[PDB]
Amino acid sequence: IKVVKPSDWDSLPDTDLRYIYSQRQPEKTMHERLKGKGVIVDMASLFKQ
Amino acid sequence: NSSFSEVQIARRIKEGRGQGHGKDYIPWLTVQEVPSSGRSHRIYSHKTGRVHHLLSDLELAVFLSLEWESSVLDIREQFPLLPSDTRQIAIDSGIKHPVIRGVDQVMSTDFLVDCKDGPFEQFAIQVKPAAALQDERTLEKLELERRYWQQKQIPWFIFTDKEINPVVKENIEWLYSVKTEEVSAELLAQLSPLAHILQEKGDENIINVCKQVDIAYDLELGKTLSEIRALTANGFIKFNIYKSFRANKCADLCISQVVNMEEL
Ligand SMILES: [Mg+2]
Repeated sequence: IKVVKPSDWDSLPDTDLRYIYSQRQPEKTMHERLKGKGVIVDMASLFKQ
Repeated sequence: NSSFSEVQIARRIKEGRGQGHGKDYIPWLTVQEVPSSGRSHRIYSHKTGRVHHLLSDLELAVFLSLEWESSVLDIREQFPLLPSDTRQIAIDSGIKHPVIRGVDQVMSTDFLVDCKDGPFEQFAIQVKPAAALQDERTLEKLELERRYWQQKQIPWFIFTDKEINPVVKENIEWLYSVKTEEVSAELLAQLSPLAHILQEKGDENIINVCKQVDIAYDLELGKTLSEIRALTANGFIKFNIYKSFRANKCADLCISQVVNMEEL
């Protein structure tokens, strides 16, 4: 019921973007991480090849 | 500004923003709500028959890419998410719901897309600069949005500048390098004659044809291309954006037959 602060994002669900951010490889971008998970996709992936 | 007051919100809900399909749809946000940090675009769509409201160059890139796909049936930009639902999601997720000056704001998804067939019959897209994904508040709002569509069982994705095809990017650079030219009734009147020429010269290169058209009708140097460029930027003409425009053949251009509702 309490607004989760960034310091506690590592306790959130696996698919929660906040949790993903907390466990990311800091030398890489969030963009790279989300694209790897299929959250970010390019137009091609959404339509018939 | 992009923030709304309680009366502004209620008023927009009354005019039915966010409701309707195809030609009847009205976006929640308009180019009037464009952030001072970006550029807006008003573009005609052959698929919906509407003039769409895009609030950034990135949204323009996604729109042009969607309008190019043959399977896309409808494109509903700036689609509002039901406040009662986002209100509950924020509470359940431990996220402060978007608010400006004490007024809870209506969240919106950049594009809600309907397709005739193919992999996804319906999907939603939120457009973000890649750098924005490092921002904690941006991520909180994206999580609210993610949960919203997950609840609706509709696929949702994030699109950034990094997902824009390289050729699409160069085409947008050329087409929109400068302020989009206003379409006069005289320019709009060129769609019909241009459509006929492009039709017969279907197998020829578009740039060559434009120049040969200037020579033929003894027009000013680069006149025809400038007209095609303006009509294309405004959406009345669409082309194979995945190929450099200069490399498109005339048959690659699709020209819409439109009536200037000024008279009738
Ligand atoms: Mg956006």
